[PDB]
Amino acid sequence: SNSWAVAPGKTANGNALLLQNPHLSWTTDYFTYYEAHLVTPDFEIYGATQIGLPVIRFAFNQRMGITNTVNGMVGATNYRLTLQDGGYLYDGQVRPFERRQASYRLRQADGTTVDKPLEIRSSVHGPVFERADGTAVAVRVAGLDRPGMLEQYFDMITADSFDDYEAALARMQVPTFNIVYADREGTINYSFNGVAPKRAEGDIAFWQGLVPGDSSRYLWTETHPLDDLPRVTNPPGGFVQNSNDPPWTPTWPVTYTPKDFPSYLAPQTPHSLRAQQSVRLMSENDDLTLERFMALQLSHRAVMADRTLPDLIPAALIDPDPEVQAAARLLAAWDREFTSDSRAALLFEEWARLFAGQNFAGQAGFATPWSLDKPVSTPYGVRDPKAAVDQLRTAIANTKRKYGAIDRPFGDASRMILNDVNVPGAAGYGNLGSFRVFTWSDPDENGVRTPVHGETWVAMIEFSTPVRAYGLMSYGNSRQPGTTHYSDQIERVSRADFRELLLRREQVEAAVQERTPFNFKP
Amino acid sequence: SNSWAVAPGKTANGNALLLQNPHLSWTTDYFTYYEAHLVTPDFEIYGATQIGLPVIRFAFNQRMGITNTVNGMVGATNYRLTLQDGGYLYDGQVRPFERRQASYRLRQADGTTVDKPLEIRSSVHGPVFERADGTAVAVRVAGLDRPGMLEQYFDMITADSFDDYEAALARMQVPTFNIVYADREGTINYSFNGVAPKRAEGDIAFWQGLVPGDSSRYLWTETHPLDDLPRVTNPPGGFVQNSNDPPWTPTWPVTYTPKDFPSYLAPQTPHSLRAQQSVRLMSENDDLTLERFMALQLSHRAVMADRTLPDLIPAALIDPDPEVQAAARLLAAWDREFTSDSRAALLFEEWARLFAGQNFAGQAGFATPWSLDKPVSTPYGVRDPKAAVDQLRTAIANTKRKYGAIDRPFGDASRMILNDVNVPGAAGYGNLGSFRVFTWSDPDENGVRTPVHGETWVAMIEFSTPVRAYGLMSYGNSRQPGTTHYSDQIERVSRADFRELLLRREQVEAAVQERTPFNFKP
Amino acid sequence: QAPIAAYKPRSNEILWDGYGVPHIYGVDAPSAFYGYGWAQARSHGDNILRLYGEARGKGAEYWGPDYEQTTVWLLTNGVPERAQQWYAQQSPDFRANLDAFAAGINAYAQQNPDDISPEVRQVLPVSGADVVAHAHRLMNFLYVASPGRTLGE
Amino acid sequence: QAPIAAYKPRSNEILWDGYGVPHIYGVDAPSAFYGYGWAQARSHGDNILRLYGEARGKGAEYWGPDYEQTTVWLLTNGVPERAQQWYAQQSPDFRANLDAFAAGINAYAQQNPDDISPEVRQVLPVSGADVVAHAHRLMNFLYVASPGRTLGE
Repeated sequence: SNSWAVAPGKTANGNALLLQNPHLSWTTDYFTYYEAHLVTPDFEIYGATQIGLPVIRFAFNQRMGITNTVNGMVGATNYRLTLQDGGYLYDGQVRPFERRQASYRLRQADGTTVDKPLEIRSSVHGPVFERADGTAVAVRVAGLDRPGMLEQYFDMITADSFDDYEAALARMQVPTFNIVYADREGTINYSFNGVAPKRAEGDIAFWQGLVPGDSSRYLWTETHPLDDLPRVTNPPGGFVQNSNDPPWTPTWPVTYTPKDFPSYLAPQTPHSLRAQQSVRLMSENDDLTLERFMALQLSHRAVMADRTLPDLIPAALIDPDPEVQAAARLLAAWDREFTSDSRAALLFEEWARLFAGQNFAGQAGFATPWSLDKPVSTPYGVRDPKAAVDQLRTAIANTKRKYGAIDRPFGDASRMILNDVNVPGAAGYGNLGSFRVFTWSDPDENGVRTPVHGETWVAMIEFSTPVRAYGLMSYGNSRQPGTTHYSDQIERVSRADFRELLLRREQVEAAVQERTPFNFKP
Repeated sequence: SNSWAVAPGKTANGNALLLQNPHLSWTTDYFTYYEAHLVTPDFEIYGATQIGLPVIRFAFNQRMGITNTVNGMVGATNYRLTLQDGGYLYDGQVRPFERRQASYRLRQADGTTVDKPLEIRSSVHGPVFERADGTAVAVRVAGLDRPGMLEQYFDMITADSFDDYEAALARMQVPTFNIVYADREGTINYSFNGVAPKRAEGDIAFWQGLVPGDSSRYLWTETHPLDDLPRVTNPPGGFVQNSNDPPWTPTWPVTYTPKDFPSYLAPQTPHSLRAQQSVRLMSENDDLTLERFMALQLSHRAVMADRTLPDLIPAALIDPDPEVQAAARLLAAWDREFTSDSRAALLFEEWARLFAGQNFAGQAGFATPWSLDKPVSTPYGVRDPKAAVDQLRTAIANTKRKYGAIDRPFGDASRMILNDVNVPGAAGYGNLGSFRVFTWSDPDENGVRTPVHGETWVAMIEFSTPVRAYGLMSYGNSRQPGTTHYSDQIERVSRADFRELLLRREQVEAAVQERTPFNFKP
Repeated sequence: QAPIAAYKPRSNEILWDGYGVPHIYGVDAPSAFYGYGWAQARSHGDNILRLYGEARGKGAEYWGPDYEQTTVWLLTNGVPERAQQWYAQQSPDFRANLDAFAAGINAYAQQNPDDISPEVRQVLPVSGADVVAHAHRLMNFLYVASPGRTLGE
Repeated sequence: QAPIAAYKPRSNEILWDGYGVPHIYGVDAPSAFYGYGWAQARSHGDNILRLYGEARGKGAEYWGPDYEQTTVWLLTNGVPERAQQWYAQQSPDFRANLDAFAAGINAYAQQNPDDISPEVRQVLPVSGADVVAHAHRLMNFLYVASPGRTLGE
């Protein structure tokens, strides 16, 4: 997921800009986004949210708007228990479990049901689960006493001012997520949100693994208030951003450092190349317009290529194998963009899979490691050119195996297929540097791959008067059997042709296709 | 100076390609090149050479061609003498000087002359000169017994085969220069030529400074035969090159290393960015055509920008000064090419002058130093971003002082002015990575600069049948008072519009403007 | 300077545009939530019903083995029951919006029975508690505490 | 496969093209060198004469102070005299080409006296030795051993 909020001083017309850009699975049902518009005498909300949810999480109206990205707030702890004498060890003493006999029905293939007993055990930490290896684990989840999650979002996206928004945010009823805000007044804000328990010791890595469940020393009971979490409002850089990277470079120049917060709040791992691009795209440009802003969202640069090819190409050229030499010249002539006609892109991905791992997150191959001091220009270089060339040799074999050639057009293999619509793809993996994301699946018998995750709901808003917004939803607004609104937007996505989002009554009336009057019995 | 020779296997049509590209002062009289064509019943030669010279050094005809670049062959030694008792100390004994009373006339401002006595002293090393500080220096020059310099070049450029050429080269009558050869048979050769004395000890740095003149241990008397010097013939890489860089990467992959030759033959200093580009342009391209070859000669990339901007820009953006921020955005939007319309080029040069010195050869500022293992991708990075930003601040002041703005078009300040012709410039300093070179002077009161050295004679030949050649001479073919052939080519240079070099009688007859029949009294 | 005049609905209606995007106009908040539920049921009815069924801790009962793990995860973590408490703790005004939303989903299903997939009909009728349960499952037991991380799978 | 037929000149002539590039055709080598000298004299006469004057070790004598250092450098290194030896050691056939070249320069100057700058006329006539001297100065005492490197300037 990506998120940008630009202050007026950084734009040409003086209006704030906001980008809603969540990346999620294209097939998981509970992750499916739905676009809607709600108008009432007292409020108006437009945006996307997961099906089944009564409130819009990615919302905006004539005055404000917000967006979310995943921050992975560690709000739950898994404790390894020490079982003994029918209970568990705690501070040198055997404590008893709290047991409860429950039961549930299980449907059989024939349609009938059977009753299955279920014993529910709990330690002082929480519910106990047994793993395959026999390890007894107790799960402690934070905020089980915060029932106002839905109402807090409602009050946030419906706020009349930044102050009311902040007051709502301060209730701490939404357990996770990075949240970015922007309004027509010109205020932009970034918040590392969530319900984080206060801990006496240990860094984030310690609290993410199995914590000893035999000591009251690790049993937290308090949580941090909004004031303790990383937040940025109207920074001097004139912009705010988050691409799932730790909250250490939400803007540029930064306004705080990792040492200003408990070391268990967020990791201090290297920022992905997509996150690095995000910072560069915003900090390097000025006098932004909505048009220019949208063009930037589409960037699909193979940043890893810029950090590796300089060293890889020369080394591959000395290899006697004419095919490796040919592959090197193919990569050398490439503009390093994930366009549809690219003939070197696929081969580069395959080399990258070996150089940096299947998820492209590996750091071991680089000559210069990542450093928070050069957050947008490291890591860099190839540590072992010779070894990198062996990997390229293998990559050539893997590319032919998967796609049938080392120079097949990127958009010929990468496709977006919904129902009867089949369009060429562009852009790719975020970890390779692509800002616009399409996480392509493994190819089929014929080397054809499709998005499994990536761009879903995409919207860019300019808080002018009246507001101006454009958007697109990859997989349509309906998934019911036989709907005509499942594959009717994938073509536009393919051409980066955004729809104007209609908020004004006259625009809506001019585009109406169906009218459903309704009577609600209060 | 640049030089390329491409074997048939690396071209589209199967013919060798050759580039004559000497870089020399545009004002020094004895460095002035002259283009001519000589035809006789027994031979034909076409090309450029320094005025006053009876043989063409940059020559080619229907069968072969050669070109030269400076290798700085250390063929002379300066010895520091120890004067004592009317002689000099040598192996613990006072040796007498060989004296000679000479005299010469000196013309006065009024036109008359006065007689000045001149005593000529010589030690066993050679002629003795006294420096300002009083240091007595003796100069020993190699090859003072090689009178066939002119005839060797004549026999080389007139050779009927590579074997005859090699036999001529083997006489060792030409004291210096890197020499590149190519013929229609498909042979290409690179030779680190010159007359180098055999030394018992010391590396090149030792022999370039003042050598002790009080010991017979340092008095050489022998010189190396052609066999001992670095040479490359028909390498597997299919190409040969030299851009004044040490002879360690004349081709790719290389065919030898520094340890294979006496350490006093050539330096092992880092290759300039222009030399690195030279290797990349040749090794990275295949199926070359004369047209493609010529387009490559024109490359004017700011390679240093590719190695520094990634680190410099982010750091400059955190500086509070809005002008530094503006300068950083200007450099970030630049395509890093020295084109006429570039608005960031001048500012980049000024920063580079501080970062890498006035001659742009400095290495101290880089994060990753040059390495022969990564000869075309190092040095790289900015070691001290903070310090680099201070230098940028100063560069901004220097840019305004010299040019009146931080974003003045490159071609508006950089001009090529010959007589009444004034055309916009392009390309620049070789040490910044520009392959095509124009060493711009310091600007005048109005920020106008012109070439002081750089592209002079430029020719690219394809050894097809008949041969095809194109060329250009920056400062024309005549410098006599009132000639019409001094500024009549600078416009074409400005547009990179090469003249076809006319070798065939029918082409010559079709372009004749003047005919000078002559009778030579044998 | 102030924003443009907001529209003031005089009747409840849903205006769908060419892309199946609903523009819901309600004379009050409850009516707006009712329309929203109706719209969601029409666009994603089957999956919403399936999700609500799971949030009740009845995934295994309704659809079998493939839904058993989640059922154990949700029951052991007491999700269905806590959703009842949370529902009971909603502010009077907001609870009314949650009920209207649920009523919208039931209404759509009731008026267009053949549009709802057979295997998911057994979930009807849904309620405001089902809505709270699903939100609780998604936030706390998917985004924050996922079963894979605990079960070690 | 062999190269295209080479042209066989039947008379001595210089054909100049639009850019002042001379195409010299000689019935033999000496004639070609003679034309080359004539062409060079026409195109760069003044500077060639000045350079040859310096190679003789007479730069200071002909033009004064600004040419004195080079004069001392060349005389001390015995350049003029060694050029005599080298000239005397040329092969008979090549020496003839050197003489013809020099003769070409003198011829041009003789036929077009007003084209040669006054201050440089005193250098005429030039000879084959002057040619050898200049080449020797350029190669050995400029490219290989420059005065700045020795004098420490």
